[PDB]
Amino acid sequence: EVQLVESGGVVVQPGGSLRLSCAASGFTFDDYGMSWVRQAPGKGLEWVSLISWDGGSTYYADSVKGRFTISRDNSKNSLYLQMSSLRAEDTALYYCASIAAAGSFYYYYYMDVWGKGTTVTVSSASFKGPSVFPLAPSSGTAALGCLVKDYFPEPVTVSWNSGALTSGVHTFPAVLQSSGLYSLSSVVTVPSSSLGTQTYICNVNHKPSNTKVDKKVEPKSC
Amino acid sequence: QMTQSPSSLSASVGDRVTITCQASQVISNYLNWYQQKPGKAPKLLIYDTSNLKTGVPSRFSGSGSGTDFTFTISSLQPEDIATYYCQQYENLQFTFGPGTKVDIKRTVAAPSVFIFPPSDEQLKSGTASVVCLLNNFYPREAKVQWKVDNALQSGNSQESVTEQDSKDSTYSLSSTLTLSKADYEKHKVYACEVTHQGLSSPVTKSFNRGEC
Repeated sequence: EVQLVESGGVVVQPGGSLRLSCAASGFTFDDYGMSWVRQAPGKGLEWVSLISWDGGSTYYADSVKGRFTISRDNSKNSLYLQMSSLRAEDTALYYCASIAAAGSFYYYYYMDVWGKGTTVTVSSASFKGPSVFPLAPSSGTAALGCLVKDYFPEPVTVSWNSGALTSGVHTFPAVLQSSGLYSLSSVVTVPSSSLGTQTYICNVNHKPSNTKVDKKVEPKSC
Repeated sequence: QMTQSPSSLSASVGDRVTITCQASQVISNYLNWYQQKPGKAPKLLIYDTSNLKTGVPSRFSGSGSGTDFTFTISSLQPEDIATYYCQQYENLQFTFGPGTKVDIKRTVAAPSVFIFPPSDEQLKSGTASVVCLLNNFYPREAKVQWKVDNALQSGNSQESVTEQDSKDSTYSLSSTLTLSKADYEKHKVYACEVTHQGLSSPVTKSFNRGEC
């Protein structure tokens, strides 16, 4: 199978440097130019760099020129992106893509093969496991949940009742707070009749801090 | 300065969808179109204005020349919910357009609204988070206004929204208002007011600090 595989995306401090890799398999790598394209959280696709088949020509978007260097090693079927002077706005999913050439004299281009991406997080935050606070059901249909607050970096996972409760669950995208820490909510709607009887436990896992928490959520003790 | 029109649209399964692009220069290399689904990598659908990539369904097509290009889905299918991007190669740069998000049109559903006070366990640590949930609504457009003793709060909340539900085609939204414990304890009435086209009047959920 034709494939591209990106790696190297990690947390990196502002002002820092990081090198991404893209491994090619299943095609003659040196017949193709290559591109890097990135996507900041919640934003559109942004092309950032390209390189010709032998590395003899390179080009950059104005957003990264002078800070990023694209290179390749055809003997290793590898494409690289060296980033430097990193900024918060470089935080993104980075994709590599092959440049197909066609038409007269092979001058015409499209990006046909894409990898799955690698994630770069530019931040000076250090690791922190979440605090898991109840969204208690109020005193038909009730809502309850867990507030998974103040963790770094992404991601967290949330299940309910060890995966036995899936209907009516909504786990929201995290938000990045101005502290540099993430917060996420997970909610479920259940029958009000069940609040006296049925146990509700959110199971939170934050692998980057080695933190597993089980949080039971009930009506408030008044 | 590429453009795409509209920025978002809603259509029913079986509807014709038309999305337009304006290139930033008279095109001199290929104008291509990509599909990106939530949480997945972009996929090339159409290259060189109108050519279907091998294996792409017949319902996708494209046309245009000069600066003006159109991408069409003849009959929208559930699997076509995605963001679509045009792409040019001009001035030695690839540029992607701003994208057009397509979702499923369904009947209007007003949100069910819930407010959650900060927990006593959180307040012990010096911060208060107040959460407002807007559950299972359509269309996507909704406004949350936080008020504290009748003061409109701005700059001190964040929200996020789920992807469109695969079965009922609704959205849900969570907003969090954050303040210090000290500020929280200086005020009584915490209120979330929700505006949505399915509601006759905005719905307000509120609590008084300290009450059961």
